[PDB]
Amino acid sequence: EFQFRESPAYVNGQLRPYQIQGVNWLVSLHKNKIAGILADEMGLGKTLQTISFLGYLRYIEKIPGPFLVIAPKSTLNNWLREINRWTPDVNAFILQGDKEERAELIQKKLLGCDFDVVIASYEIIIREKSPLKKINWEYIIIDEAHRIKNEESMLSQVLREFTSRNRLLITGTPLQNNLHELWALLNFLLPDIFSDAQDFDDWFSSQDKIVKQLHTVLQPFLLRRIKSDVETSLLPKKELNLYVGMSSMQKKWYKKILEKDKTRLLNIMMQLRKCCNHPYLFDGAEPGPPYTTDEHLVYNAAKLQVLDKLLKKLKEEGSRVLIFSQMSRLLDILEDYCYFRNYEYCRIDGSTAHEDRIQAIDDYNAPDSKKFVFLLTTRAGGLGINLTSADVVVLYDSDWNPQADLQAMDRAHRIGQKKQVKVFRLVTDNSVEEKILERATQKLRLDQLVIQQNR
Amino acid sequence: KPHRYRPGTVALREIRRYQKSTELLIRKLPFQRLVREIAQDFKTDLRFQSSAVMALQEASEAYLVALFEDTNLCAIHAKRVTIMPKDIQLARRIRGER
Amino acid sequence: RYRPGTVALREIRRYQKSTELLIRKLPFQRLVREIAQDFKTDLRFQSSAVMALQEASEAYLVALFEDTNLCAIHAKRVTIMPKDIQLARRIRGER
Amino acid sequence: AKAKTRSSRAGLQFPVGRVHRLLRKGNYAERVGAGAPVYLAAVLEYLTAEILELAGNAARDNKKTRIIPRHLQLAVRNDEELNKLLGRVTIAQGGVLPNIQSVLLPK
Amino acid sequence: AKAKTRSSRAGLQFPVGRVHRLLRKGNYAERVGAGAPVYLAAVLEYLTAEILELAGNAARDNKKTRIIPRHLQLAVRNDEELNKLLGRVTIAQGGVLPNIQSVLLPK
Amino acid sequence: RHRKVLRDNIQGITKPAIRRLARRGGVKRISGLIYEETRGVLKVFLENVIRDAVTYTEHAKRKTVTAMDVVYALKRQGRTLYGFGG
Amino acid sequence: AKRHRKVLRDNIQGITKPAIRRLARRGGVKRISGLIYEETRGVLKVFLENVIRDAVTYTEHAKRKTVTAMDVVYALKRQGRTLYGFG
Amino acid sequence: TRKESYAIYVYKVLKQVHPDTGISSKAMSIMNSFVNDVFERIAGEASRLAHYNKRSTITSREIQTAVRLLLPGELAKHAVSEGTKAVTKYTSA
Amino acid sequence: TRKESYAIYVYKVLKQVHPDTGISSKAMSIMNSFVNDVFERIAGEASRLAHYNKRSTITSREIQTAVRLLLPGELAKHAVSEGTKAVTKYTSA
DNA sequence: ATCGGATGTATATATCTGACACGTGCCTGGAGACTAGGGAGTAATCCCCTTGGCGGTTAAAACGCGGGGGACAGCGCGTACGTGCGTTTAAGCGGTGCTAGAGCTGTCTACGACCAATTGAGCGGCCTCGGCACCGGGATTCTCGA
DNA sequence: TCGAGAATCCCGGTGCCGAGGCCGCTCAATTGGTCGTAGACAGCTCTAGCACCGCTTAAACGCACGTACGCGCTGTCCCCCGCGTTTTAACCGCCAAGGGGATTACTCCCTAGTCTCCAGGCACGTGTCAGATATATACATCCGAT
Ligand SMILES: Nc1ncnc2c1ncn2[C@@H]1O[C@H](COP(=O)(O)OP(=O)(O)OP(=O)(O)O)[C@@H](O)[C@H]1O
Ligand SMILES: [Mg+2]
Repeated sequence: EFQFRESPAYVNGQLRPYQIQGVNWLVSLHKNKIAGILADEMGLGKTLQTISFLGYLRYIEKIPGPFLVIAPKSTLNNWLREINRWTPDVNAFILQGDKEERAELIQKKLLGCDFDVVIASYEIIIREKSPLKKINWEYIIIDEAHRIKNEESMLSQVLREFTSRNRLLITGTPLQNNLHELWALLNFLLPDIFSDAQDFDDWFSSQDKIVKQLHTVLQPFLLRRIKSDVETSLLPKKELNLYVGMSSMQKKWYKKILEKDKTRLLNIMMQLRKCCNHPYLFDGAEPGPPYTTDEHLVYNAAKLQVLDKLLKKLKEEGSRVLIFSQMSRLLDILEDYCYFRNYEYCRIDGSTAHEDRIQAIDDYNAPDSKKFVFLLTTRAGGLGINLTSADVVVLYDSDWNPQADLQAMDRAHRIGQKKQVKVFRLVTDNSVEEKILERATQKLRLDQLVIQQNR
Repeated sequence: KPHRYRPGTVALREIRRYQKSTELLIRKLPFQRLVREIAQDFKTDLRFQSSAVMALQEASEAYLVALFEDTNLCAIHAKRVTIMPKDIQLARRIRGER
Repeated sequence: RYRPGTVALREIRRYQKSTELLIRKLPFQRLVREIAQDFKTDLRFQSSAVMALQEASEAYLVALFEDTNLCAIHAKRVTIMPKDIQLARRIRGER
Repeated sequence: AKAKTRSSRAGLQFPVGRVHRLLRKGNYAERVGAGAPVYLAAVLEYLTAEILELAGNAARDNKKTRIIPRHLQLAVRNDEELNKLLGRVTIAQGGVLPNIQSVLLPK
Repeated sequence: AKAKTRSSRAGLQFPVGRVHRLLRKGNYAERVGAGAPVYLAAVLEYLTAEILELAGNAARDNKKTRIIPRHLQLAVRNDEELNKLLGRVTIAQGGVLPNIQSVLLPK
Repeated sequence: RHRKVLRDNIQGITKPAIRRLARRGGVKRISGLIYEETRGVLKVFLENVIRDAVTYTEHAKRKTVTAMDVVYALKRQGRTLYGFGG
Repeated sequence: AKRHRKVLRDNIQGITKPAIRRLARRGGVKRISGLIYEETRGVLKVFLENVIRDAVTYTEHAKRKTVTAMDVVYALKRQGRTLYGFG
Repeated sequence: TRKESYAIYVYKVLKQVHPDTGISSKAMSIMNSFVNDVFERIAGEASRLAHYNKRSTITSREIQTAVRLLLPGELAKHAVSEGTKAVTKYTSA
Repeated sequence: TRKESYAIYVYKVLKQVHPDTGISSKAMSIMNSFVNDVFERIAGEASRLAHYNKRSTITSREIQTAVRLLLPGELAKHAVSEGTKAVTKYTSA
């Protein structure tokens, strides 16, 4: 069959050999009337491989057709700017904007069939589902396809109603929590082949009796390439855990929360995490009014206190920092801190508008890049984007899901980094943060020590 | 010149369209916040069923609508068309709850 | 002669100080018997039963007159009127 | 012999046996007669039929073929006996009767 | 052994045994606990003492040595908690509280 | 044996009696149309109470209406009356 | 400073003026004075306090820690306003 | 566990009254609450009637008197007719 | 036949409160009906509390909860204190 | 604005009187002691429902502005009502007779509780389709400036 | 006055979702005997409700007058409504955690039932004192001439 020996002719630029192998894998998958999970590690050109496969489908099999690309809201522009760069002949648009502009775009292009690729987000797929369901899609592509790890989610249910000739799933972290998530992803690709929750669960039941069976079962439907056996030029990450104490204010507030000391405290863990991040996240802690930002912020929070010294030292060495957080208000506190320290931040969060996200990414990635730090939230700004300019990643607080942090760190450890990437996870001593770190470590081991290791 | 309705026509239109419908007129989230804050003074750290909050909202809205009908009657009795705090107070006084 | 309203206030004070029954007993008893004969012919009544009925009726009427006075004062008047009584009963929910 | 429900014997649709049990386990009296459940079930069935007939008429007047709380509310509030019986009752999602005072209407 | 009333054991004036009998012969529940009559008797005694204190003060205010329904009415209606408790209650030969609206007084 | 209505007994609630009741209610000035309305209101109230009392009486298989029947009827209407038993 | 943007300065203020107007329109009211809104908020607060106090008493007696729709229904019935449609 | 209700009986009565109309879930819940409320009212009034008359048994005439006390006007007559007819039919068989 | 009243207990409480005050027969009858009314309210609330919670026993917990439900404000607190004191004194003896 | 004079109300005193507080005898209901059994408290389990914060979408809310119409004060004018007088009638009191009815007592006896075996009716779970909710587009109606 | 014009109503079309129908448990309702007691029935008694009559006198009724109040009209002003713009907070979906609620099994202890006293509460006289009644007096107050 077509083994595509060399770099695609129609594709501008030259792609590395493993990308050609991945494209060949996709072609073979297509011919054998099956669908797979392109699951290379975070940083390798999965998007380029998908675009090259689409270029093959349009130029060698002569099927321009309708193509659907579902991606997180922060990566729509990246998809557009790469389709227009590698195969600058495909008609592709983003179905985003107000419901008036969305209606205009639908009536003009979608219902006029004046398009080749429709890029959309997970929210616009559930919302503009009636016009989109009226198309016989040839390929339905889902970037960061671990969002459908739950089969009862409305996105999954809506997606199981479209008509599609074939499907493709892209994600760098296929296994999230347990094995049922993998079944939820596979039931979308091959609903007829698997179709079975209990059979899948009990054929496997979480030596060699099952793990090798895992490798044989997913062998035809999943392809993984690790960044160490493939790139061998990107330097590996040097991650460090900065254990910190607590401030007297933090000690007092932690004691008050644990000793049940009119405000409603129904989720103890979340309040303890808020205390460990910054005491000012609690209403009334900050001295005032009048409220001033002068210096009190930095010393009554141990994490911010360590961060100040590390950030100063890095600025002297001349590095640029990425700072991720689980909370958006803590990101406001960090905004105010960089205001007083006279830094140049480039915040993006879940409430940031589309064009604002585009502008922030380009400003931080622009040549000479006068911005110093990037403020992101691990959920909104922790997927797909390409902040390879920076070299230091600071994880201000850990997540219950270790993969949500792996994604965040790999926003700088990708193709075209040519630097040393240093990760500083900030952990608070003798708190709940150690508990979440332990649980995340166990969940990480569950999959990494077992299934994806041989890949 | 633009088109403006007389100062009392839109009001009748809203009266008709709101007496024809049956949905809840208060926003759910603010009402939930109010309920939890009020309840916090009797017992600390209570949980609430969604159906419980829904029942409270239904009862409260029915109560306020009936009170507004009584207030309207009092205002019309005073030969006005605007309702006033004195009208509300009189309605609650006659009902035996003040 | 006393000006209109002086004797009315004297009567208000007298009757809010006293506690006896303000309707004559024989007319009220005849009224009770006449009403009751439309439900069962040839009924008999205990004297205490008729007294209980009079007590309840007078309490009900006095409370109604208090509410009627409030409605009249709300309408910026000092004379009570049938519309005042009707409004009071409508608000109380007896209509 | 062949079991025959007491509802069938009395020509009813409501459960005479269930009503009898609910009377016994309700702490209403020490002893419960044989005809009390039959009487109570018949009365409950009559009241249910009355409300349902009025609500079905109200549903028909709106060109609908399913009774909803709005129709129940309209039926109850539009006749005096049921309005007096359910005088202090709130029907959830029922709304109100359309009623504008005459002095508010334009001249 | 000599007999001691449950009221004396609980330090009450109201009768615990009579309250127990009325509880278990009034169709309230299948069983009645031992402390329920004691609690109920104490509560009833407290309320009675409250009302009688207020009525005795009212009777003294009129230079009388016997409590009459007028004194009971004055006590109940002048005390706000008791007025809420007995809001729907009529006291025979009680009268009303003296209260004239200020708009009716001479100018 | 013998029973009839004599002299239209609702007019036995005279105008002075209604004025006395209004004075106890705190009313200073009375319109001349209050009396007929008051008589109608009193008749309706008495009709409801007496209907319930007679229902109790004839359930008890008696022919005499008792104060306890009246008290039960008032409690049913929601107007408890202290001082006549119960 | 973007840390200190604002709070809603009470939760009783979340019963907004348009919502009170909608309730008045369902009640049949045509004009509304400007002082009606504070009065309505006070009235609603009193009503809610009574009902919730009774419901929480029921919940504590049942030795539970979550208020249920049945508790709310019993509290309303006790206060004399029966609610149909919740149990 | 099992929750018993009056839903099937209400549906049977509905099919007798309007053979072609349906009913929604919320409406059925409201009907169930209505039936329970009326049952409780009648049973409570009958119970306290029996207590007043120093009886210990709740009988069909106690139920009849409770119905007369509770239902208004023309509802009482038709409800009493239905109850008497049912009791007669039952005792005959 | 005999008729049972609360008159002697009410008189004892009165002599405790005001040692030199009497009471007339009409006022005594009013107090008797007041005691019966409050008894009925509290016992009915306790009964339906036990029914709600699927208990078949009326205990001092039911009585205390019913008192809290029925009495307003300060009355409820003082009545609860009195009842608890009496139950403790009874149990200790 | 301020005295003079009627006028109605509260106060003190002496007098019955009938209603309340007291003392006596009985019986019935409460307390003590014992037994038996079943209701509820206790501990363990599990799984489900609540909580909290975020991400994106978007419709409602908040603010400002222009104007008209409704509330409120002032004035004048009948008219309806309050006050007082004289007359009569009917209510309240009392005393009497009577007889209908309500309550107590004793005796069955039919009816309701209890119990064990059994089966069928109701519930919970699982499926489809028809009724109802958007949705655009035309018709009709009503309002506001002429 | 009649011609714009904005809102509402049909009305056909589409989809989607919630109502209706079907299939296995399982538990609760039915059947058949067995008791025992709650209530129905007959008889008797006494009491209290009714009917009548006579007297008295206080309250109700009818009339007249004059005043003050309800009502209608006018004018003003201010405040609330209708409308447009922007953004912000609600809404819904997502994603974790874990606390709390519902179930089950076990046992013990607390309550009911029984029998036997016995003392406390009720009914019944009985004196006697708090209070209602009548009379005289002083005072606060209202209403009309200076
Ligand atoms: N053949 C190539 N030549 C040059 N650059 C490439 C090539 N392939 C990929 N890249 C670089 O990789 C970046 C694109 O990111 P990529 O498509 O690898 O994201 P991903 O790793 O697939 O997604 P995620 O990291 O979210 O899993 C681009 O900036 C591009 O410069
Ligand atoms: Mg990517």
